[PDB]
Amino acid sequence: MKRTWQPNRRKRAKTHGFRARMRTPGGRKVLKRRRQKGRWRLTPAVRK
Amino acid sequence: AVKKFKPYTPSRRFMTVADFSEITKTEPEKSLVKPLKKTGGRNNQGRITVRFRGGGHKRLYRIIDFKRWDKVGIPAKVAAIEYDPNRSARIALLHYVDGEKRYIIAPDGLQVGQQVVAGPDAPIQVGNALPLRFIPVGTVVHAVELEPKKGAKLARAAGTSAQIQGREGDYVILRLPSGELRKVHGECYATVGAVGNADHKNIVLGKAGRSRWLGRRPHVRGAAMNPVDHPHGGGEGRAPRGRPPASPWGWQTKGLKTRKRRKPSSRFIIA
RNA sequence: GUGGGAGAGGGUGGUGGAAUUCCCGGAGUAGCGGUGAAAUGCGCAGAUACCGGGAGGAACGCCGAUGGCGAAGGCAGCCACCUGGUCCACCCGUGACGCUGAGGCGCGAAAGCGUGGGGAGCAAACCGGAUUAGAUACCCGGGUAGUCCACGCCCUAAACG
RNA sequence: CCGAGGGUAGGGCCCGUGACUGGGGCGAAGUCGUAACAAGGUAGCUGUACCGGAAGGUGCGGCUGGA
RNA sequence: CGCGGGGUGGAGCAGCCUGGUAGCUCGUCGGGCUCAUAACCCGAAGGUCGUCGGUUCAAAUCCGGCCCCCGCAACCA
RNA sequence: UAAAAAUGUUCA
RNA sequence: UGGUUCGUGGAGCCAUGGGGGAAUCUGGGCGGACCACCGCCUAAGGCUAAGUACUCCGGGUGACCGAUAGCGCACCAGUAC
RNA sequence: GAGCUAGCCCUGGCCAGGGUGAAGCUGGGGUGAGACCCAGUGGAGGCCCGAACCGGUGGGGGAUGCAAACCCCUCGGAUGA
RNA sequence: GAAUGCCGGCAUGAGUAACGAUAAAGAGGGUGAGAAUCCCUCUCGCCGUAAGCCCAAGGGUUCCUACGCAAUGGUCGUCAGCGUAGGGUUAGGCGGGACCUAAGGUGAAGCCGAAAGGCGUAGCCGAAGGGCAGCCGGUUAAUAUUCCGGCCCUUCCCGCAGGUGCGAUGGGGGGACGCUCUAGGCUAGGGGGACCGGAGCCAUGGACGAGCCCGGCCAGAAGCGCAGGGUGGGAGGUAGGCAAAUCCGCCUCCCAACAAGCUCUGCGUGGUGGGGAAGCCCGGGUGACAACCCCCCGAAGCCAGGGAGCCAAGAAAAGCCUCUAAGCACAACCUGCGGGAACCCGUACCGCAAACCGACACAGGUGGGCGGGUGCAAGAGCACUCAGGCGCGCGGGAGAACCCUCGCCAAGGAACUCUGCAAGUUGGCCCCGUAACUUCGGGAGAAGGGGUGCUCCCUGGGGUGAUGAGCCCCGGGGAGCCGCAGUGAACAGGCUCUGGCGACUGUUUACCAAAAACACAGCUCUCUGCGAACUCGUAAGAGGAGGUAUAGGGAGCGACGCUUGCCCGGUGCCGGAAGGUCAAGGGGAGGGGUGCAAGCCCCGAACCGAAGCCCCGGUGAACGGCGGCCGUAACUAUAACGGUCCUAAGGUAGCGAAAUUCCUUGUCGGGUAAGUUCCGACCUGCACGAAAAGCGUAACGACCGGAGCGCUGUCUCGGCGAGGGACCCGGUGAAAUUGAACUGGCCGUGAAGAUGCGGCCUACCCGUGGCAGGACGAAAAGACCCCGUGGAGCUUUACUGCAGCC
RNA sequence: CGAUGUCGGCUCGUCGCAUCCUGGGGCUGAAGAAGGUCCCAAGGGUUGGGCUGUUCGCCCAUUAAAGCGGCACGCGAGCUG
Ligand SMILES: NC[C@@H]1O[C@H](O[C@H]2[C@@H](O)[C@H](O[C@@H]3[C@@H](O)[C@H](N)C[C@H](N)[C@H]3O[C@H]3O[C@H](CO)[C@@H](O)[C@H](O)[C@H]3N)O[C@@H]2CO)[C@H](N)[C@@H](O)[C@@H]1O
Ligand SMILES: [Mg+2]
Ligand SMILES: [Mg+2]
Ligand SMILES: [Mg+2]
Ligand SMILES: [Mg+2]
Ligand SMILES: [Mg+2]
Ligand SMILES: [Mg+2]
Ligand SMILES: [Mg+2]
Ligand SMILES: [Mg+2]
Ligand SMILES: [Mg+2]
Ligand SMILES: [Mg+2]
Ligand SMILES: [Mg+2]
Ligand SMILES: [Mg+2]
Ligand SMILES: [Mg+2]
Ligand SMILES: [Mg+2]
Ligand SMILES: [Mg+2]
Ligand SMILES: [Mg+2]
Ligand SMILES: [Mg+2]
Ligand SMILES: [Mg+2]
Ligand SMILES: [Mg+2]
Ligand SMILES: [Mg+2]
Ligand SMILES: [Mg+2]
Ligand SMILES: [Mg+2]
Ligand SMILES: [Mg+2]
Ligand SMILES: [Mg+2]
Ligand SMILES: [Mg+2]
Ligand SMILES: [Mg+2]
Ligand SMILES: [Mg+2]
Ligand SMILES: [Mg+2]
Ligand SMILES: [Mg+2]
Ligand SMILES: [Mg+2]
Ligand SMILES: [Mg+2]
Ligand SMILES: [Mg+2]
Ligand SMILES: [Mg+2]
Ligand SMILES: [Mg+2]
Ligand SMILES: [Mg+2]
Ligand SMILES: [Mg+2]
Ligand SMILES: [Mg+2]
Ligand SMILES: [Mg+2]
Ligand SMILES: [Mg+2]
Ligand SMILES: [Mg+2]
Ligand SMILES: [Mg+2]
Ligand SMILES: [Mg+2]
Ligand SMILES: [Mg+2]
Ligand SMILES: [Mg+2]
Ligand SMILES: [Mg+2]
Ligand SMILES: [Mg+2]
Ligand SMILES: [Mg+2]
Ligand SMILES: [Mg+2]
Ligand SMILES: [Mg+2]
Ligand SMILES: [Mg+2]
Ligand SMILES: [Mg+2]
Ligand SMILES: [Mg+2]
Ligand SMILES: [Mg+2]
Ligand SMILES: [Mg+2]
Ligand SMILES: [Mg+2]
Ligand SMILES: [Mg+2]
Ligand SMILES: [Mg+2]
Ligand SMILES: [Mg+2]
Ligand SMILES: [Mg+2]
Ligand SMILES: [Mg+2]
Ligand SMILES: [Mg+2]
Ligand SMILES: [Mg+2]
Ligand SMILES: [Mg+2]
Ligand SMILES: [Mg+2]
Ligand SMILES: [Mg+2]
Ligand SMILES: [Mg+2]
Ligand SMILES: [Mg+2]
Ligand SMILES: [Mg+2]
Ligand SMILES: [Mg+2]
Ligand SMILES: [Mg+2]
Ligand SMILES: [Mg+2]
Ligand SMILES: [Mg+2]
Ligand SMILES: [Mg+2]
Ligand SMILES: [Mg+2]
Ligand SMILES: [Mg+2]
Ligand SMILES: [Mg+2]
Ligand SMILES: [Mg+2]
Ligand SMILES: [Mg+2]
Ligand SMILES: [Mg+2]
Ligand SMILES: [Mg+2]
Ligand SMILES: [Mg+2]
Ligand SMILES: [Mg+2]
Ligand SMILES: [Mg+2]
Ligand SMILES: [Mg+2]
Ligand SMILES: [Mg+2]
Ligand SMILES: [Mg+2]
Ligand SMILES: [Mg+2]
Ligand SMILES: [Mg+2]
Ligand SMILES: [Mg+2]
Ligand SMILES: [Mg+2]
Ligand SMILES: [Mg+2]
Ligand SMILES: [Mg+2]
Ligand SMILES: [Mg+2]
Ligand SMILES: [Mg+2]
Ligand SMILES: [Mg+2]
Ligand SMILES: [Mg+2]
Ligand SMILES: [Mg+2]
Ligand SMILES: [Mg+2]
Ligand SMILES: [Mg+2]
Ligand SMILES: [Mg+2]
Ligand SMILES: [Mg+2]
Ligand SMILES: [Mg+2]
Ligand SMILES: [Mg+2]
Ligand SMILES: [Mg+2]
Ligand SMILES: [Mg+2]
Ligand SMILES: [Mg+2]
Ligand SMILES: [Mg+2]
Ligand SMILES: [Mg+2]
Ligand SMILES: [Mg+2]
Ligand SMILES: [Mg+2]
Ligand SMILES: [Mg+2]
Ligand SMILES: [Mg+2]
Ligand SMILES: [Mg+2]
Ligand SMILES: [Mg+2]
Ligand SMILES: [Mg+2]
Ligand SMILES: [Mg+2]
Ligand SMILES: [Mg+2]
Ligand SMILES: [Mg+2]
Ligand SMILES: [Mg+2]
Ligand SMILES: [Mg+2]
Ligand SMILES: [Mg+2]
Ligand SMILES: [Mg+2]
Ligand SMILES: [Mg+2]
Ligand SMILES: [Mg+2]
Ligand SMILES: [Mg+2]
Ligand SMILES: [Mg+2]
Ligand SMILES: [Mg+2]
Ligand SMILES: [Mg+2]
Ligand SMILES: [Mg+2]
Ligand SMILES: [Mg+2]
Ligand SMILES: [Mg+2]
Ligand SMILES: [Mg+2]
Ligand SMILES: [Mg+2]
Ligand SMILES: [Mg+2]
Ligand SMILES: [Mg+2]
Ligand SMILES: [Mg+2]
Ligand SMILES: [Mg+2]
Ligand SMILES: [Mg+2]
Ligand SMILES: [Mg+2]
Ligand SMILES: [Mg+2]
Ligand SMILES: [Mg+2]
Ligand SMILES: [Mg+2]
Ligand SMILES: [Mg+2]
Ligand SMILES: [Mg+2]
Ligand SMILES: [Mg+2]
Ligand SMILES: [Mg+2]
Ligand SMILES: [Mg+2]
Ligand SMILES: [Mg+2]
Ligand SMILES: [Mg+2]
Ligand SMILES: [Mg+2]
Ligand SMILES: [Mg+2]
Ligand SMILES: [Mg+2]
Ligand SMILES: [Mg+2]
Ligand SMILES: [Mg+2]
Ligand SMILES: [Mg+2]
Ligand SMILES: [Mg+2]
Ligand SMILES: [Mg+2]
Ligand SMILES: [Mg+2]
Ligand SMILES: [Mg+2]
Ligand SMILES: [Mg+2]
Ligand SMILES: [Mg+2]
Ligand SMILES: [Mg+2]
Ligand SMILES: [Mg+2]
Repeated sequence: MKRTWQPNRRKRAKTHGFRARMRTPGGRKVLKRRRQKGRWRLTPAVRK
Repeated sequence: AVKKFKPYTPSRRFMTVADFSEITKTEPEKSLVKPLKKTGGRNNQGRITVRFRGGGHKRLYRIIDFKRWDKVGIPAKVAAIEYDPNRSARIALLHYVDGEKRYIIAPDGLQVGQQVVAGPDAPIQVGNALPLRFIPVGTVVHAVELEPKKGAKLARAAGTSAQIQGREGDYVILRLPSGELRKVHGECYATVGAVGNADHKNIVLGKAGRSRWLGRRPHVRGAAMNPVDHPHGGGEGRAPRGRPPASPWGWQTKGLKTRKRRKPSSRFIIA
């Protein structure tokens, strides 16, 4: 049956994007933890 | 007249529709800077701020002239009389002699090929629009401005009208279609006569749907809504309000007077 | 046919004043009201009485008559438009073309019903005050339909000469 | 092939009967008021309308079969 | 079983709360008005205050025991 | 436009 | 109203949203209501090292661990998942 | 976090084939004119049967399942809220 | 050693359950160390609005090829969507971008907010929308309207020639648009042919037969036909297009008009290009220089912005025409013809799925397009079947119980049961023929029936043709034949009577409730005059509304019919410029602390002081509420009548043991052999009752109740049979649970239901198939109950605040 | 209470006796036939329906009779619900 994850690449970049984060002051403050933690991906990986 | 329908299906036995004679001859709207895209969703920025709106026929806006005092003394031949889905009332399409054409809310008796005009100069006959101060006391008029130069805002519903009761100072006194009794500036313009299509009040939607067509979503009593949801809500199975009638926000809904006591508008009114 | 006459005959649109009620302004006091007698009620939060100004509804005094018109029901301020019936004279025109009328169709006071409007006065129901052995009556103070208009029904009556 | 009748099914007319229920007629001396006949002590009657233990009361119009 | 209310002339109710005094309406009895009946008028009689004790000098009245009256509650599994 | 006033068993 | 130990308390002092509203040293503020003496200091402009804090980084010690310990990672982990 | 779910906005798409037979017309009849009654034409409908599609009514299976809601039979709607 | 402790390892159950849809397999060859499982061939079965083709999304090399199989493959594997390696995705005309705007996002200005930030004009961003130039074949192991072949277009720049006042982001036109139903021509697609072209075939009795088998196309500019869509031409004036215009819009008038012409598509034709079966011989050849014609059916597509009707009244901007403005007219556009110029991104492969969403090659979920033939009325339905793809990755046997899915059954026939639950009967089309009731539409497909094959003859209409043959499409009438049977297979209701609730279609608890619940048209009350009320927000602002009382919000009631009574004492709301009360504040009589004083400070009485409360009235489709006791009639009974008490008033109409009645299976009546259910009545209605509506109501209902008829394993009562498991063999191989175990019965005893204590009785050791009584059997540190001065959600005339409003 | 799933039905029963029936027996106000009461005796039997969820009852038609109890008001790792 129609499950929770239903991928859409446009929706992924628009939502957890990078330009996407950087807008919100919370979103900038994500990158910070992420980047300070030493993640290899500050953003969900999804290519066009 | 209102058409009725034979009971070959319920919902459509109680149904009635507008008499559509007074219109015809033109049904496609006068494109010429006359329609506009009409933006159309229930709420404001995020949140619904008028419960129970939505759906309902795609609909286009006719921009209508509500302050006739531009083309003053310019006369104008009424081209036809059409349907506007943004009002209870009919609107007529006139062609001025400038060439310039505008929509106007179409009063009872107004018939195609009438000359018609605005200004003080103007003769007291249907569809002509004068400054109240120049209008003969106790005639019926419609689309009255309230503060002068701020446009028409009174009497515009299907078949409504204000009547004059006489002047007193710079203000004339009108009985509004509500019955109230407002001193109004004489400089307010107002087109003469009653708004007609007054068989409107006579129509029966008939079925659940139809309502939807006009984009009026279903509505639910406070009862059948849990207590968290609403005053009247709750109680083990059907129970007499609770005391006393309230909006789902908390305010008495039988009786409780609402307008601003200390408002300036007060002291021009009387009814 | 011609030429004249009288009439609240009917439908429509407009309009005049008197009076009642309410609103406002003024002035002015202690009672007004109502009854067989009272009380209920109203009023010193300033009523009744008087003056001015405004709204609204309904009905139309005098003329009015024991009068007139209409087939009946019925019809009464004034004006105009549309329209029915009727009498008279002239004796001109048609040539018995007539009377009645089972059905059918039409109209039809009041109350009553439906859809809108309107609502001053009155007033079924209803509340109160009395009266009475009891008053669900008669009398009194209130009062909703209704009474009014448009359209659509009902279509009965001591619709009686 | 018709065909008496039998069967199946659904109708219409009529008669009898039925717990219970509506009003009616009639039966010397039961109870409650007294509406009407003399302005029957609110003139009467009437069509309608609502109401009331009951006769009845009131509204609206009508008659005179009263003044 | 529970909690609370009430037994007062013949009928319906007052009187108990801050003990000494039992009142209203109807009825009933005598007497009037009428020719009579009702109505009305004038007069009067009528109560162990459910009961068994005890508090007080005094108890319808304050206190416990029952007899009937009337109401409310009797829930969760 | 008149005050407050109900009633009278059956049969001859 | 906040600050101070001060939670209205005899409650001043320091700030200050609202109202009123001076003077320039015979001018002003304070010394815990308030006056009187006696003293302290000079408001409504501003700058100013040092001693103080922390340690992503480097160095040295460790009656600190010794791979279920020690940082989540002694091992291409903030990965695979 | 509305890439599931609920609502709304903009923009596109989809609904086989059957079966009833509204109004309007057109003709005839009717009347003073009408109301109106007949056939024929006409395709109305939160109309009916029935896929697709949207649901999930009753029963059975399943219950460390094929599946953290599934399968079989049956059933509601299907130009409309 | 104990924390249902933490991590890791390894046991038990177990060689057990299971190996993922009952669409299905068999054999002969090969390859190999070895294969039911890989390759080939011949049979057989399954899908086919498909389990078949083409896209979009998502995935992301899974595509192709050469080597391989350790692990992944629930068995095997010589195979693979697996490991290693190498190849593979070619565009000016396809999709997206150097075009446009939609919701919405952002956002110069401008407004707002302690900060972070929030609104918002123009503008820009934003698309399966508008705009825009490619069709057909051929090649690769794997790519192509992308390479190539043929035919056909698009833009820019430049040059030449010929024409014109050229000229904007500005003006106007246009783009531009709903639903439903249809006209005519075509086209896609398909069915025939005694015609054309073909390898072959007579095979078992017969047929060389207008026999059987197979195929008889596709694209194509100019020009031309055939269907249509769009479209009046004029000349003057002009107070409008925020007039800058000879453009548009308005008027006034010589002509013309169910037209003609101009113009733009569709389709046919077309120089010519390409394709071209079956079969047979090894994907290729041959079948060939293949044939490539006629007729019939025919669209949901094309001409299309065509027409008609209806209302709930149906996007925007650009390209595209046109008009002028600055400016420039050696400019500049416009029309031909030439040369040149034409980028960035995606092109593999899966794609209803073993390559996407579900941890799994998970019987689930997934948008668009094509979807052949025959028959059944039609159809994307059903049965078989083209093309094309499959046999679903564990098998071989045996045939017990038992389980699932399925078929049949004597006599009966709901006797089963909470309930005919389940299953059965019914079941398509055509024609008869159908009741009460009704709002006249319905109820109706009511019921109850008859027909339903094939053969021959006669006969009526239509479409295509030419009125005439064919070819299809609707009929009517006669005779005759065969069976148990003719919608002989498959897909297609059981019917009725009578209550309850809700009017009706609709909606809901995704995962136990689809309903008498919600919604619904309609009814009433109330608020709101418009910078409306109301809602969201600190505000700005926005919704309401680019609306305006025949309008908007709140509340309840719920089609429709007949109706909706009495009490405002109390609570609420509404109305009362008199009063009582009242906070700051005003006011200061009078008092007090200090100083030698001027003074500086404290308290502080009358009085003047708002809303609110009090008080006065009003208001029920505002919250609410609508009694008791005793007596009475010439038989008894009953009580029209009376008395008295209390209330704010004391339940009217209509219903009534009712979804409401406790006593109750109330008491009669009906139905039944028998009925605590049901229907009809009565009515001491423990606790009906009028818009939390009252009483009714045709039609509706996968709603709840009662009764018939029909038919049946539901049952008396069971039996037989089919397949899929269960059992046996081979292969792979789990689970919860588990103090350890050498884990019998009775009578007892024991913390009160002992295998483990006592007495006694039985009892060789070990398994396999079964059954389920016990191990107070497993599972979830009981949901119930209590406890915790534990926690939440909810309410109000609990307390204290706060938003809001006065 | 780190859970012993509750009424009724169905299926399968088993045991007790204070025996409903059948077999013995003593009294009887036992003439006979029927009965009354008490004693011995469960070996085996101890029906089908209507109503209600019902156990229980009350009815219909029978019968030799239509017994009463225990077994966690026997039995849900057997079913129903
Ligand atoms: N038959 C007359 C109609 O019925 C009624 O009449 C009946 C009754 O009303 C009437 O009853 C009367 C009563 O009215 C009057 N006030 C008292 C009288 N004793 C009664 O009498 C009645 O009952 C008694 C027995 O009790 C019988 O003996 C007597 O015959 C009978 N008439 O007697 C009639 C029966 O016979 C209506 N009242 C009358 O108006 C109507 O027109
Ligand atoms: Mg996308
Ligand atoms: Mg936002
Ligand atoms: Mg609602
Ligand atoms: Mg609820
Ligand atoms: Mg409330
Ligand atoms: Mg609340
Ligand atoms: Mg309730
Ligand atoms: Mg409530
Ligand atoms: Mg006055
Ligand atoms: Mg005349
Ligand atoms: Mg009348
Ligand atoms: Mg009435
Ligand atoms: Mg009326
Ligand atoms: Mg009056
Ligand atoms: Mg008297
Ligand atoms: Mg009166
Ligand atoms: Mg009349
Ligand atoms: Mg008369
Ligand atoms: Mg026969
Ligand atoms: Mg007698
Ligand atoms: Mg009288
Ligand atoms: Mg009398
Ligand atoms: Mg009289
Ligand atoms: Mg008289
Ligand atoms: Mg009368
Ligand atoms: Mg009556
Ligand atoms: Mg009366
Ligand atoms: Mg009268
Ligand atoms: Mg008493
Ligand atoms: Mg007494
Ligand atoms: Mg005494
Ligand atoms: Mg006496
Ligand atoms: Mg309970
Ligand atoms: Mg008497
Ligand atoms: Mg007498
Ligand atoms: Mg006698
Ligand atoms: Mg502080
Ligand atoms: Mg300050
Ligand atoms: Mg100091
Ligand atoms: Mg000091
Ligand atoms: Mg100091
Ligand atoms: Mg500093
Ligand atoms: Mg070491
Ligand atoms: Mg570690
Ligand atoms: Mg080690
Ligand atoms: Mg670690
Ligand atoms: Mg969503
Ligand atoms: Mg005609
Ligand atoms: Mg017709
Ligand atoms: Mg439908
Ligand atoms: Mg349907
Ligand atoms: Mg269906
Ligand atoms: Mg189906
Ligand atoms: Mg749903
Ligand atoms: Mg199940
Ligand atoms: Mg099970
Ligand atoms: Mg279905
Ligand atoms: Mg220990
Ligand atoms: Mg465990
Ligand atoms: Mg472990
Ligand atoms: Mg085992
Ligand atoms: Mg086994
Ligand atoms: Mg097995
Ligand atoms: Mg098969
Ligand atoms: Mg093989
Ligand atoms: Mg097949
Ligand atoms: Mg992709
Ligand atoms: Mg491959
Ligand atoms: Mg290989
Ligand atoms: Mg391997
Ligand atoms: Mg393997
Ligand atoms: Mg590979
Ligand atoms: Mg743009
Ligand atoms: Mg923004
Ligand atoms: Mg696009
Ligand atoms: Mg596009
Ligand atoms: Mg390929
Ligand atoms: Mg090419
Ligand atoms: Mg120029
Ligand atoms: Mg030009
Ligand atoms: Mg433009
Ligand atoms: Mg066509
Ligand atoms: Mg073609
Ligand atoms: Mg062919
Ligand atoms: Mg042939
Ligand atoms: Mg040939
Ligand atoms: Mg042969
Ligand atoms: Mg073709
Ligand atoms: Mg043409
Ligand atoms: Mg022209
Ligand atoms: Mg200009
Ligand atoms: Mg061609
Ligand atoms: Mg070939
Ligand atoms: Mg570039
Ligand atoms: Mg490609
Ligand atoms: Mg491809
Ligand atoms: Mg598909
Ligand atoms: Mg598989
Ligand atoms: Mg799958
Ligand atoms: Mg998968
Ligand atoms: Mg789908
Ligand atoms: Mg087919
Ligand atoms: Mg068919
Ligand atoms: Mg199919
Ligand atoms: Mg398999
Ligand atoms: Mg049988
Ligand atoms: Mg048989
Ligand atoms: Mg039974
Ligand atoms: Mg039974
Ligand atoms: Mg019948
Ligand atoms: Mg019926
Ligand atoms: Mg029926
Ligand atoms: Mg319903
Ligand atoms: Mg429906
Ligand atoms: Mg659910
Ligand atoms: Mg369900
Ligand atoms: Mg449902
Ligand atoms: Mg619901
Ligand atoms: Mg209604
Ligand atoms: Mg707006
Ligand atoms: Mg409104
Ligand atoms: Mg409203
Ligand atoms: Mg309701
Ligand atoms: Mg009240
Ligand atoms: Mg009140
Ligand atoms: Mg009051
Ligand atoms: Mg007030
Ligand atoms: Mg003060
Ligand atoms: Mg005040
Ligand atoms: Mg009484
Ligand atoms: Mg009853
Ligand atoms: Mg009963
Ligand atoms: Mg009750
Ligand atoms: Mg009975
Ligand atoms: Mg009953
Ligand atoms: Mg109720
Ligand atoms: Mg009421
Ligand atoms: Mg109510
Ligand atoms: Mg209701
Ligand atoms: Mg009812
Ligand atoms: Mg439904
Ligand atoms: Mg249902
Ligand atoms: Mg078998
Ligand atoms: Mg094995
Ligand atoms: Mg034991
Ligand atoms: Mg031992
Ligand atoms: Mg032992
Ligand atoms: Mg065993
Ligand atoms: Mg066991
Ligand atoms: Mg077992
Ligand atoms: Mg357990
Ligand atoms: Mg526990
Ligand atoms: Mg609890
Ligand atoms: Mg607590
Ligand atoms: Mg327990
Ligand atoms: Mg345990
Ligand atoms: Mg014995
Ligand atoms: Mg039963
Ligand atoms: Mg037993
Ligand atoms: Mg038990
Ligand atoms: Mg169970
Ligand atoms: Mg058990
Ligand atoms: Mg057990």
